[PDB]
Amino acid sequence: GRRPARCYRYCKNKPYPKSRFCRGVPDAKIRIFDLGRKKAKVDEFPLCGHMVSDEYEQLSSEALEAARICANKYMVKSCGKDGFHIRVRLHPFHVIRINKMLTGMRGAFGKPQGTVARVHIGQVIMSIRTKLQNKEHVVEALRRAKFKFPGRQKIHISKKWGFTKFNADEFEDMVAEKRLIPDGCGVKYIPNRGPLDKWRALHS
Amino acid sequence: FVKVVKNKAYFKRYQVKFRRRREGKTDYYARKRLVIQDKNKYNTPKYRMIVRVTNRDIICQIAYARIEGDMIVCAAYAHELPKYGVKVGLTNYAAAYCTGLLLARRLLNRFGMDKIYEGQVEVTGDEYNVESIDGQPGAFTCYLDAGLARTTTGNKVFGALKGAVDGGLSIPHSTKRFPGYDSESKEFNAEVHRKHIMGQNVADYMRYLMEEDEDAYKKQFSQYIKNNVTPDMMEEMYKKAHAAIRENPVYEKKPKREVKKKRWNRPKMSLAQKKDRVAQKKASFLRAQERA
Amino acid sequence: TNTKGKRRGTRYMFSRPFRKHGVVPLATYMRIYKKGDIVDIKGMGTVQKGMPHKCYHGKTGRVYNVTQHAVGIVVNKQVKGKILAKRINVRIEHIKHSKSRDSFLKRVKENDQKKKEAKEKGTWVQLKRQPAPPREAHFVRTNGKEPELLEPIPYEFMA
Amino acid sequence: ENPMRELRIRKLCLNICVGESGDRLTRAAKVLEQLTGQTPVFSKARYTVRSFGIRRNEKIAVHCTVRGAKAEEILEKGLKVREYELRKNNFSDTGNFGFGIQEHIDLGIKYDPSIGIYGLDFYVVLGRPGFSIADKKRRTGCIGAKHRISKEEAMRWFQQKYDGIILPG
RNA sequence: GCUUCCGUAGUGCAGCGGCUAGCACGUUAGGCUCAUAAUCUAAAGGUCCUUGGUUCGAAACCAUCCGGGGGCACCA
RNA sequence: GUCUACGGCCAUACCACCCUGAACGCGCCCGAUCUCGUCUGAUCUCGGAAGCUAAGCAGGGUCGGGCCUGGUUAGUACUUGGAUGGGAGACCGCCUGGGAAUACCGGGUGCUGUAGGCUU
RNA sequence: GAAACCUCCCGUGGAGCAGAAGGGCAAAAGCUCGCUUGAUCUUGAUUUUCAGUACGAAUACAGACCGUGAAAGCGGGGCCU
RNA sequence: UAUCCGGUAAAGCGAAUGAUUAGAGGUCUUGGGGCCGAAACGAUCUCAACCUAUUCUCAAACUUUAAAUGGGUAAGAAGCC
Ligand SMILES: [Mg+2]
Ligand SMILES: [Mg+2]
Ligand SMILES: [Mg+2]
Ligand SMILES: [Mg+2]
Ligand SMILES: [Mg+2]
Ligand SMILES: [Mg+2]
Ligand SMILES: [Mg+2]
Ligand SMILES: [Mg+2]
Ligand SMILES: [Mg+2]
Ligand SMILES: [Mg+2]
Ligand SMILES: [Mg+2]
Repeated sequence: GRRPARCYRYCKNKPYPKSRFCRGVPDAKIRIFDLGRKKAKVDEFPLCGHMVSDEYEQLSSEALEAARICANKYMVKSCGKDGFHIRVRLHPFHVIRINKMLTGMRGAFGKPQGTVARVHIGQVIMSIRTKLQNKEHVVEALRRAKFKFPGRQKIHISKKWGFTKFNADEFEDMVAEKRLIPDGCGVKYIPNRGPLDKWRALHS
Repeated sequence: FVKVVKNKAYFKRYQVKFRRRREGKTDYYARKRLVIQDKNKYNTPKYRMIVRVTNRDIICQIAYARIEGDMIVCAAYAHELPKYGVKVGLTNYAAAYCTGLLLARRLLNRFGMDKIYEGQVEVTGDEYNVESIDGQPGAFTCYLDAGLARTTTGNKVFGALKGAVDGGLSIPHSTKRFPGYDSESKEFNAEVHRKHIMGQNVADYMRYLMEEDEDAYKKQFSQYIKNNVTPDMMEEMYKKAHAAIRENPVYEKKPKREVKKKRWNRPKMSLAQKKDRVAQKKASFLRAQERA
Repeated sequence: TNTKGKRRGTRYMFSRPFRKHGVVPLATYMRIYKKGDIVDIKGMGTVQKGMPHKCYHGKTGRVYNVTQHAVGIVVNKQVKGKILAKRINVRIEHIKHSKSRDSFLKRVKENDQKKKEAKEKGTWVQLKRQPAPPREAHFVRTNGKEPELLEPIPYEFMA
Repeated sequence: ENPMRELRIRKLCLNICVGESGDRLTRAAKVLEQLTGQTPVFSKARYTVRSFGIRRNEKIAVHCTVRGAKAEEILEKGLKVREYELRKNNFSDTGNFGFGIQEHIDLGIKYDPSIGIYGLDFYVVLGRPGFSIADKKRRTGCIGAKHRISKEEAMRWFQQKYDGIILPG
């Protein structure tokens, strides 16, 4: 169908997204980026298992779709249909080009072929939040999802609380001090800079 | 509800205008063409003659711009006229003429040009321009500043302009926007202008209300019945006022002394006071909610 | 090849900075300029007549001609093999004063004052500049306590 | 005990939108001239709409803004037609109201077989002593925050002045 | 490969952004005739290929994908 | 201390709401005969003074938004020059010098010139 | 009625400036009015591609004659490329 | 040593322009498949376009910021008084 990912692996050109100038881009293979029991609160899924890349490369949207399907299938077979939440934190925007022959190189600029995602060294690819009794299944799901990407990846159970930017040892302390409000998939931080009517609407 | 236009992004992208623009006082597009001097002059003042009409005052100043802000070189206010004879009627066309005349004569005897360039002593009403006299110090030139007032035919800014011209300031102007100008035949009658300068427009309406009804006359001209101002006294009163301005236009200040130096303004609240206020409000809210 | 336009690639050069659009302030109009003043050039996007070329943006020359509402200036342009003292007519708003001469003039005034001083006294005072010297060896004291032992931190993976 | 916060009718805006052009437009102009005593001003279009039969800059409507006691008397005629009654939704958030009638002959205008049938539309703009700052020349400014006319104040002013029988809904 | 054309009842199709998707060949009445052939008109007739987007509103306008089909590809 | 007229720098000045204004002011305000222009003295212009701080305006306040200036982020990202350094590459590490920007957390919320008043 | 016309409020420009794009602009450089022909004549100097040669375009000026405005000033073509 | 120029790397989009993920709270406001109802903004949610604070990923022809390396100037007698 399309040219193999050996040729579209490395960050060779400038980031070339779809815009007013680049039109006629074929739509990406990955459509849904997060699933599981995504209609859930932060108080019940404190796992935060991440796939972190170790190479500065490009990952294709079809590989993202295949790894999403593999992780979804293993997590459904392991913990249940609604006992996890998987995000793919790489939205592909780099439009890759194709130069197909029947001239040759005479006036050789590429037509848009597909989408691909620039991935840095140390950037999170996929993230799974679930309970604390689910660590080995999350590690094995991310291990099965590493096999759909080129390069080298790592699996890290982070110190954060689910999909929040706050550390898990101090998360419950901040919730008990009501500096954090559980708000859907994420958390809401309360600084000491708002008006006093917000403080009076809280704490009562 | 509405889609809130004034968001945090709106205040971050929002650029304020100038301070006098936000107050609504300075036309910077007009002043950029008024006040700047050509660069081949290199140091000279460009004198402007600012006329500002107030509801109870007329301010006529002469200034020149500097980089630290402009400096007033001469000033004249319409409330200096009770020192000269005009007790009442401080904001009309004749008061603008007297304010401009006093501004011109004050600038002339503060520069030393009292005797040379006498101006138009006998008021006629025609066109008048101050011509430079050879062998003498030259005539003062300055350019009019009306500001944010719509300059139509018959403005008190132009009355003060005519007063400065009759005082002897070499200002370039025209008789197109003096009162008495005919709009459909385009000539200058130069007698209606004399009537407006001497104040016959007010006195004829005083006579009109006096023959119409006493109550509306008193309501319109309450301080003209006060101080015994009759319509037949008006022209001779402005003649004596012009003579007083021509004989003594110098200004004297007052010895500002014996001030108790108290503070009518409220002082600014400090950081510890604001922190203690919000701490006391938090503690009072907690004490109020620990009741039921 | 590219194009040979006068404002080719002046999207950020001949533009106004952030939240500084609008009316040009009037002291900028009423700076004064004499012959021989050291003057730097910064283009302004609002005023468009009398605008210098983009190869003079940031260059500094001396004033040779002062017209009514513009200033002629002798700038230095390196045309590939030689520096040419060439004369350009730039309007006032694209022009500031260069303060590279002001510190020199204050140093000349200070040297003239310190030369008139101590001339009848007989003492010789160094008037030249001098670069950063060695740091004039001293004692580093401590009030009984020891220096804090630094430790290389153990590695832990952030992401 | 407020000395000069007395709410007054600042103006009354009349319009007739005949829709197309020409003879109906000048006939409604004659209707407004016989109603007021002053020559009204026509209003052209903003852009061409094919479904409404209008083109760009084509004169569509006619309007007239009346100040003072004549506006008071014309609004007395209008409430004399409309039975002193209004609704909750007829009042705006800034304290100005309006209503439209379908026959101009209810205002005391005699019928004419030539000068035909025209409905018209009133809009009362209420004011205070001190709203000249928002439209004067030099020192413009927003007229306070507690100085603006509210919907509650418009309701109680209408019920105090014209004996309002305002019905909800 | 490149320039394209069309995806609309079982079928050939049509459709000026605002219609009840005209209508014909089939299937099923029914009127008429002495009964039949043609009819002059009705009913149960639509995965507008699919997805996404602007507009108040989409078959009609734009972008990708999916099926049937036309033409160009020269010298050693 | 404070105001008016003209300002320089052009948010430390703006925006939302609340409170306070003695005096001089500044305006709100009363009318359309004259000058003037409008569908309408609403705007502009003119002639005034019965009321007024209601509004503008001035000052203060908001665990205010914004803005200005610092710490954290962080010697982090990046980057001049160097190596017969690593690695299949991608990239990474070191020597040598410089060195940010978010989020996060503190302080502040206009100075000043000219001329003339008021608190005699 | 979602779009016809009238009014109030918010409205840093998110519209418009003939076109392609960029920059610029809020009592304008936009819209509507009133008057006009600086889109006139004549010497030089300078910038832009540049060899520092042209042409085209532009920049301040100089001498006249003018237009506009109450004047400051602005204008010797198009808001600049 | 002082004095200006940038808009590149980086970073940001809880800041503008363009793309783009998912929850939470609000009849802004209608409409379609819908369920209880002849209907109802009467209870349940849905998406197209709505709002409010959040959250994920970006931009050679985006940017509030913003380096390192650079580019001009002055370091005197051709200057001061
Ligand atoms: Mg390449
Ligand atoms: Mg003006
Ligand atoms: Mg009035
Ligand atoms: Mg007030
Ligand atoms: Mg008050
Ligand atoms: Mg704040
Ligand atoms: Mg103008
Ligand atoms: Mg000339
Ligand atoms: Mg033009
Ligand atoms: Mg660039
Ligand atoms: Mg980058």
